[PDB]
Amino acid sequence: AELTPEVLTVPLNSEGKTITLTEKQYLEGKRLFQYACASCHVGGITKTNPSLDLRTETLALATPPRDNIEGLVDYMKNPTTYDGEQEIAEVHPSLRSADIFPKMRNLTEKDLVAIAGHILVEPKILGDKWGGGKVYY
Amino acid sequence: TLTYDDIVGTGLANKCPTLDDTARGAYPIDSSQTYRIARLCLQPTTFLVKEEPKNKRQEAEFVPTKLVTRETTSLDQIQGELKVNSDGSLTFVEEDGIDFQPVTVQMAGGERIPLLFTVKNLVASTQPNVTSITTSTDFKGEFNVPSYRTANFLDPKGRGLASGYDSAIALPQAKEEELARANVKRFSLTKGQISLNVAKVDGRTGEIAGTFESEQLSDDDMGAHEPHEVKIQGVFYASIEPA
Amino acid sequence: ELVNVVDEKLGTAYGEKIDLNNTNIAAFIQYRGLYPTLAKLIVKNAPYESVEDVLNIPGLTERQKQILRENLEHFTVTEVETALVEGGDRYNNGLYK
Amino acid sequence: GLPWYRVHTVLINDPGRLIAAHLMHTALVAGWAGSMALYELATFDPSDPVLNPMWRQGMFVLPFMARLGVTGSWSGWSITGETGIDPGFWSFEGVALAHIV
Amino acid sequence: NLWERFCNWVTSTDNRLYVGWFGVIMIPTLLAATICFVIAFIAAPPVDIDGIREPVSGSLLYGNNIITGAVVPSSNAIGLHFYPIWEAASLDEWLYNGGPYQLIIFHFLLGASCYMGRQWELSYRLGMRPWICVAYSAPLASAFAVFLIYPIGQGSFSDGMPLGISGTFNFMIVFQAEHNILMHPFHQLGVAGVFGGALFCAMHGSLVTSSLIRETTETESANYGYKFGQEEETYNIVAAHGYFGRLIFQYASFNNSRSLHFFLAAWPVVGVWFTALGISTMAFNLNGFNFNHSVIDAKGNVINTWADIINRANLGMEVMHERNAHNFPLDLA
Amino acid sequence: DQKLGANVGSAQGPTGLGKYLMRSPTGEIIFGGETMRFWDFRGPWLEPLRGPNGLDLNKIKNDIQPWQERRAAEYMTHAPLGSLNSVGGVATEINSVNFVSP
Amino acid sequence: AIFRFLLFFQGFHNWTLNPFHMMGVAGVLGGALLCAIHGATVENTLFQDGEGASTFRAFNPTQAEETYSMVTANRFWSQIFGIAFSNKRWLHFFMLFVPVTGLWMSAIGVVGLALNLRSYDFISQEIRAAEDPEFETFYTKNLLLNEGIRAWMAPQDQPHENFVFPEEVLPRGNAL
Amino acid sequence: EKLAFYDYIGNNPAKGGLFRTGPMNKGDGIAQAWKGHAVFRNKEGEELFVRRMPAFFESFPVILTDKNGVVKADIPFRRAESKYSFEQQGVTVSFYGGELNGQTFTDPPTVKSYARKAIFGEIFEFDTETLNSDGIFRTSPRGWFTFAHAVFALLFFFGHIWHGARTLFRDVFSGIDPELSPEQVEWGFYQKVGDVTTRR
Ligand code: CLA
Ligand code: CLA
Ligand code: CLA
Ligand code: CLA
Ligand SMILES: CC(C)=CCC/C(C)=C/CC/C(C)=C/CC/C(C)=C\CC/C(C)=C\CC/C(C)=C/CC/C(C)=C/CC/C(C)=C/CC/C(C)=C/CC1=CC(=O)C(C)=C(C)C1=O
Ligand SMILES: CCCCCCCCCCCCCCCC(=O)OC[C@H](CO[C@@H]1O[C@H](CS(=O)(=O)O)[C@@H](O)[C@H](O)[C@H]1O)OC(=O)CCCCCCCCCCCCCCC
Ligand SMILES: CCCCCCCCCCCCCCCC(=O)OC[C@H](COP(=O)(O)OC[C@@H](O)CO)OC(=O)CCCCCCCCCCCCCCC
Ligand SMILES: CC1=C(/C=C/C(C)=C/C=C/C(C)=C/C=C/C=C(C)/C=C/C=C(C)/C=C/C2=C(C)CCCC2(C)C)C(C)(C)CCC1
Ligand code: OEX
Ligand SMILES: [Cl-]
Ligand SMILES: [Cl-]
Repeated sequence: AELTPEVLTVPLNSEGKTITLTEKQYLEGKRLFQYACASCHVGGITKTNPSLDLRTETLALATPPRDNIEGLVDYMKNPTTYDGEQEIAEVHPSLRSADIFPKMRNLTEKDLVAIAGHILVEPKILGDKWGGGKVYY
Repeated sequence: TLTYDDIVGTGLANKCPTLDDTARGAYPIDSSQTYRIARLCLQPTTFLVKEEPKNKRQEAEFVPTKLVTRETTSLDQIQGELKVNSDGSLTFVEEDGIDFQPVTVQMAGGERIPLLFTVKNLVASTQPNVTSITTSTDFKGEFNVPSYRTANFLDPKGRGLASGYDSAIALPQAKEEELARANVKRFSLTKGQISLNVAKVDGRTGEIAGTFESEQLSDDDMGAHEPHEVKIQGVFYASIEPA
Repeated sequence: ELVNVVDEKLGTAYGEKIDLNNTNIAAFIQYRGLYPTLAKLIVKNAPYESVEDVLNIPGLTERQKQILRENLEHFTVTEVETALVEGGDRYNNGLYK
Repeated sequence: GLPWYRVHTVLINDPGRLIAAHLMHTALVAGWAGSMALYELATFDPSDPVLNPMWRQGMFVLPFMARLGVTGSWSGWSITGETGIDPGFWSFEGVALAHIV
Repeated sequence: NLWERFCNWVTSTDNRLYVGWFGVIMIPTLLAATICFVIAFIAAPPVDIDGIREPVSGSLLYGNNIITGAVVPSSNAIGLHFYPIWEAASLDEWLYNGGPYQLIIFHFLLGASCYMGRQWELSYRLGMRPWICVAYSAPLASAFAVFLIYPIGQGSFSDGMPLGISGTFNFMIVFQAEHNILMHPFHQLGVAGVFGGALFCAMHGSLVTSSLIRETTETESANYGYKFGQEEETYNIVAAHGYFGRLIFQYASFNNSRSLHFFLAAWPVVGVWFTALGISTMAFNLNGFNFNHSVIDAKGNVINTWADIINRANLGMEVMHERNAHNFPLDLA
Repeated sequence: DQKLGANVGSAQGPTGLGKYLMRSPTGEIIFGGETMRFWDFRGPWLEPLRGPNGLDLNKIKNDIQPWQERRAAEYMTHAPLGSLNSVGGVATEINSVNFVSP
Repeated sequence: AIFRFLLFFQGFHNWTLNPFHMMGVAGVLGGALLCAIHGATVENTLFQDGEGASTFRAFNPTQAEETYSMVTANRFWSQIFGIAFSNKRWLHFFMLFVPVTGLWMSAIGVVGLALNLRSYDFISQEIRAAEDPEFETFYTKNLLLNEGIRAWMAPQDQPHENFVFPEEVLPRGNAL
Repeated sequence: EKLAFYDYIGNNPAKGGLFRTGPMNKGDGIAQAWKGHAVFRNKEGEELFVRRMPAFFESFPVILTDKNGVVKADIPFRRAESKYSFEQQGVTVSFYGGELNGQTFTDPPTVKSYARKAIFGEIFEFDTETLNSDGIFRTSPRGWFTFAHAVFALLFFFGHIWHGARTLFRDVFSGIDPELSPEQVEWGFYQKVGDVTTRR
């Protein structure tokens, strides 16, 4: 098995348009995920709220859907609850709360796209390990 | 006005607040104004366990016990609605608070009685024609006693109610009829009765204080054995605000 | 005589759908638009005589009522099991990932 | 003097007493075989060879006698499920008696 | 002067067992710890170790044998709080919360430290070189690590090692679950220390026994060829050196008895120092090596190693240990 | 769980102790679970919720600020637990977080 | 892989409970103790046979006299510990005897485990624990730990069995 | 019934214990009759097969798969998020042959108890009262014989080493020669080790 462009092909929007990430983009997304998110999102789970996770099905059932690149980038800019009824930027890292979350200060749009691409590609690589918790370790 | 650093380690945090000795007033109650218990504290001072005689008919009196779980027994921060009924009786319905404490008391002979000292979902009313809370007001009421262990508790062999094994796995071929009492955990919700006797009133600040006696059952170990009847005696304090 | 009530509840419709009176709130994650606001309202206002009484929760908006109508077929109502709802297990039943 | 773990070294240059010690050991082993067979015969239940065979009953020396051809008892039963079998002298009891003698 | 006579008696080398000033502290503390241990191991009521009102019975009278019996560590509700008898309202409360464990371990640790000091003291009174106490510092450091330092780092004496055989095994298994001690280099150095200590003990014993000079006949024990206090060496050091130098090669063999016995002292003592330090450093949660999901294929699939199998075993222990005591996802202490 | 509508004062854990709030042996209202051993902890993010009798239910219900929630989440996910090769978390954690506390 | 072997024997065989392994542990730890204590005792009862402050040069291999004082060592350990060796030959045979006997006992236990003849459980404790849900010992807790080891380790440790344990059948405690 | 009795893990000699003494019957009772073959079906009528217990496992979960190996039912440990419970899947058990021939059970406690028996292979009725059986497996005389003779063979390896050593080293049994030459054990003097005639 290799990191083929079919593996690195992920939804871009909710309409159905797709994008293909480069391996450098995927590796930079993994590095930035480990830098800014993995302390609470290691393995695709959420440490401080285990009932939600970063599985593609869970992101797809979110409001608005977060199973594409644009939805995940929008979440990184303006995070909300799962039903999209309240904004949670004061307790979740974001660009709009980069003053209280300093690790989000130097994140560019390309960094956000790479992080979103890593989040979307990791289940396709790891199977049930992504978001599975310690059962699948 | 004692800070936390004046209180920690001393045991005063388990004590209910006391009213002054020169305070035996009356707190007036308008039948239109709604009232609340902003703070109900219950500090138990004595646990009595009903003995189980061998014969079917005997005295069956309560015996004293020794507390072994230290100063972890008081219920505090209990809030509720104090409504006035059409008969003039005052009904207290609790909503939330630290309304339960697990307590283990040791009977003579070394046997330990665990119990969930609680006033969970207490509804307590007075006699009719109470227009002012005096030192003769009594609150008689009932509460729910849930199971001492909740449904996720695992016994030493890994059996439980909502989780765990359903059989004795270390005896894979033993007969299961004799072990059905230990294999099948049961959740019990019993009823308790409590009487709160008002002894001191502060008509200015709305505070009342007095003594309580409650009756409930002890832990049954998820239905493994029969519970013991426990009477709890102590003092109480209640802050009555106009809502 | 001695029966495990949780397994008996799994035998009912509690084991197939979301019971409005018994199920832990995290199960409301598995449908769109229920968690956490509508789920909090549903768990707060339980018990329910029937499923469609979830539309009569006080303070519901038109959007939330439409969301509940779209998930009406995913709900059941059974008798309130004491072991499932005591100890605050409808908000935290001790199960995480 | 001799340590305890060397007491039997007095037999090393005494062939007659070494033969006597070997004879005593052989007598002990044969007596064990006879008495073990007698104990097993006292405890064995031969009624159901299908679901209660000898290996379910902790029988240790009975299968060896059965292996070389001793299958019957003077009490009339056999391990193979037959009854009133007439096993002659060489039953389990006869083998045990021969070992004791 | 009564004080001069008492000082002469305390420091006297003519006593059958030397006391000394370290022994003046050591005898009452170790007597108290021993008496309380025997009484608690036979007759203590069950102890709520995890602080969750789930008492664990460890005494013989409450249904234990020698293997399963233990003095159960004090309650998790107590934590690191000092819990003497007079802090409890009654003896029943003190026994319920595991007070005997704190009494025994505090008296034992003080008495064993004074045992080390007493070893120095007697070596000084006899004109000996003083470093036997340094060798004894390795098991003493181990006892301090499992009874004091690990509770301090974890924040509760409930996480100290129970005073029993099966309680010790429980301590080992939960420790591997939480810290992966097998993958810690200090524990590996400790295993090298104890395996090498057993190896070099068997080696030195067999090499000295092999080269014993013939002093007795074939009937008697060879041990009667040595007389206590004799001046000559009872074995041929050169013959043992020749054997062991032909067994491997000449320069892997000690021809110096003093260097050999220093090596015999030094190898297990340094190894046990390192494993005691491993227990203490894991008490501050600096755990053994974590190689979970270290080997990754070209696509990104996890290729398991033996470390992943160890991780599966550790996960089983982790999710089953103290099965009712955890309310939250992370076992932070 | 309080944001989800739970009553944290009356919530009962598996053993019958309070899931979130219990009493220390001297009566103080403290956090439940295994962290009952750590009830002597004092920190600037926790002291605004402490009253004379320990943790106060009303200030828990009404006076928890977003900076305190941020601080609690950050300190929970940077616990001083890690491996010798600097893998953050418990010994059973996978290799993604490079953290050992100073 | 050897660490996996250790954890396998704990989870499946309860090898710590085995008395033959206990004798092996006693032999190995006693051998390490004897090694350390004999080396330290010899090094600290040395005779002064030179003027160097480092004493290793004060030994010549062809010398006839003992390099350390057996009498002083005997008196030291008689007053510290109560008992002491007085026979050097018996001391060194004992140093041979302890770890060798321990290793042989552990080998016997491993033969028993080859036939799955384990010291897994005490039957009296298990009958009591089955009938009494309040009876807990450290041994019963160890049995629960063994159940966890087996269930969580077996699908990957024994891939030929094709174990598919769903998440709901895995024994877990609360939370965690 | 004999053939079915062989297909039962209580007759496996690798299932006993070192100090679980006595006959195999004292383990699990005296076998009385075969209950017959248990066939498990879910509520859609598909046959389910109980995963048998290997000899390594003192305890084993109950897992029911179809013919293609896909897990279809189980007895869950945690029941809050159970999906494959016997109650959810409508698992029933029927018996063919034996005592329970033609009998079908639908009550989930009964079906679960029969599945817990079915992990041991064939299901049998036992008399646990005659010998006061504890319900804990014991090994056969095959296992006890193999254990005793493997242990004895190991100890006799030590005996062979000891007596061969005493045979070949009889002249030095009480000690080595007091006047052993220091130029007989040093390197360089002889050419062949321990041979005086090859001295340089
Ligand atoms: C007339 C002599 C005689 C006879 C016919 C029997 C007959 C019997 N004995 Mg017995 N026995 C005897 C004497 C005898 N015994 C003596 C003297 C002793 C005391 C030592 C015993 C001790 C004894 C015990 C302890 C037991 C029996 C048992 C038995 C029964 C099964 C035998 C079996 O499986 O053997 C198996 C025999 C062998 C496998 C022989 C092994 C031979 C080895 C391989 C020889 C190797 C060395 C050889 C010299 C190598 C060179 C060979 C060369 C040809 C190249 C059987 C009824 C068993 C029984 O059922 O008890 C009730 C049992 O447990 N016997
Ligand atoms: C206090 C802790 C402790 C101690 C002291 C021991 C002690 C022991 N355990 Mg043990 N154990 C423990 C805890 C402990 N255990 C726990 C908690 C568990 C989990 C249940 C186990 C599980 C366990 C298992 C599973 C086994 C042991 C075994 C043993 C024995 C090992 C003997 C040995 O040296 O084998 C080492 C190996 C040998 C001596 C064989 C010869 C090796 C040759 C000579 C090496 C040649 C090297 C050569 C020069 C090449 C080198 C190359 C180089 C590059 C490496 C010993 C008695 C083993 C046993 O009982 O054996 C019978 C065993 O199988 N233990
Ligand atoms: C080769 C030897 C051997 C074998 C394989 C068997 C096999 C059997 N016997 Mg048997 N038996 C034998 C010899 C043997 N026997 C002898 C010599 C006698 C006379 C004493 C008996 C007397 C006897 C009776 C009376 C009974 C049996 C029974 C049984 C059955 C049950 C086994 C059991 O409970 O074991 C249990 C085994 C153990 C608990 C193992 C003992 C472990 C020891 C104690 C280890 C010692 C360690 C040591 C002290 C370490 C020292 C260290 C030091 C050197 C440093 C089984 C078929 C029973 C049965 O079912 O019969 C119907 C029964 O009632 N046997
Ligand atoms: C055919 C087997 C056989 C025979 C004839 C001998 C014969 C002898 N051995 Mg030997 N040995 C054997 C097997 C055998 N051994 C095995 C298998 C081992 C390994 C364990 C040894 C290990 C051994 C050592 C280490 C030594 C001897 C010594 C001796 C000599 C003196 C024995 C003595 O006085 O003991 C007297 C014994 C006692 C008074 C009590 C022993 C009780 C034991 C420990 C426990 C109970 C055993 C039990 C009754 C046996 C049951 C039967 C069993 C075989 C199944 C003698 C020539 C000694 C020697 O060479 O002297 C110069 C010596 O030092 N043997
Ligand atoms: C009822 C109640 C209260 C119960 C108490 C609770 C409790 C749990 C107790 C039970 C304990 C128990 C079950 C123990 C089990 C032990 C166990 C596993 C069994 C033993 C195993 C065994 C039979 C075989 C293993 C192999 C073997 C032979 C081991 C022996 C180990 C052993 C004794 C080693 C020696 C240890 C030791 C301290 C030696 C000191 C030697 C010494 C005095 C040296 C001094 C010295 C050194 C010199 O260098 C010189 C020169 C001189 C001159 C000199 O003097
Ligand atoms: C449960 C609560 C109740 C507990 C009860 C405890 C009460 C203790 C009462 C003690 C009464 C005296 C008995 C001891 C006598 C004795 O030992 O004789 C030996 C000599 C006798 O006195 C020596 O001998 C001479 C006296 S005589 O002439 O021989 O009478 C004298 O000349 C010499 O100076 C003197 O040193 O004593 C000595 O050698 C010096 C004192 C050493 C005694 C220390 C005690 C051991 C402590 C070990 C701690 C751990 C133990 C754990 C168990 C393994
Ligand atoms: C602080 C006060 C110190 C005193 C504390 C108590 C110390 C007791 C030490 C043991 C005394 C009994 C020794 C008998 C044997 C005896 O008297 O031995 C005395 C013996 C003397 O040896 P010799 O060289 O004089 O022997 C001559 C030879 O020819 C032998 O034949 O010493 C040894 O062999 C030492 C090695 C044995 C190791 C024994 C120590 C074992 C520790 C205890 C184990 C307990 C397990 C169960 C506990 C419940
Ligand atoms: C403890 C045990 C053991 C051991 C055991 C043994 C070693 C035993 C032995 C046993 C034996 C060793 C037995 C024997 C017996 C014998 C007998 C019982 C005999 C008898 C005889 C008789 C009775 C005879 C008689 C007579 C005479 C004298 C002459 C004429 C003829 C007649 C016949 C009359 C072992 C280690 C294995 C294991 C564990 C347990
Ligand atoms: O106490 Mn004894 O072990 Ca140290 O981790 Mn947390 O706490 Mn409990 O769990 Mn895991
Ligand atoms: Cl545990
Ligand atoms: Cl917790």
